[PDB]
Amino acid sequence: NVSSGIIHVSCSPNNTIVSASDPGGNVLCWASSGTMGFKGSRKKTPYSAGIAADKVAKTVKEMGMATVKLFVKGTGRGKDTAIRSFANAGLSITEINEKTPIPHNGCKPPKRPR
RNA sequence: UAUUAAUCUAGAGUGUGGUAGGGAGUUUUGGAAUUUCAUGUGGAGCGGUGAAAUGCGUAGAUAUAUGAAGGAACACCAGU
Ligand SMILES: [Mg+2]
Ligand SMILES: [Mg+2]
Repeated sequence: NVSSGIIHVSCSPNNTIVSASDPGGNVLCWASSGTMGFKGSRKKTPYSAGIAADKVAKTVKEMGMATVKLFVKGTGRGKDTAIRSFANAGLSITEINEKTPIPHNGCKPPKRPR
């Protein structure tokens, strides 16, 4: 019922999440590899990110929006498969801003696995 | 060479004149980010791994938007 809005696409190294939201807060719908039915290790594969983007794009397109600002997030591997999925869905991508949290040397990160 | 009586400025210092620094201590100040809490939207997983399982989640989590509190460390500049 709204023309413009925001779709946050977080890409963790282990999973991915695509949240379609109002231009300010108030998410309208959300989807993830887990809710699709994919389980375990497969949830971290670029193909799954594209699949998740496709379902949320179809759902949100029937709701009737055109202009999308795409706030890319995370540091996974399928960060662009979802991007191409939305473009092939045909929504009007207006911005490609990236907002992955970067620290300015605050908080000590965890130990190195070996 | 050592001792003593003295002279000199080139060794080393002092002053004047230029001058580069994340040199140190004390007292204040700032923004991201994490965590917790508060308020909305939302509706089934999130999390983790070589693969999983403990764990967290319909008491509404992850996510998204705003605010508050608090502690720690000071991205880029930053380097033949
Ligand atoms: Mg680790
Ligand atoms: Mg805040």
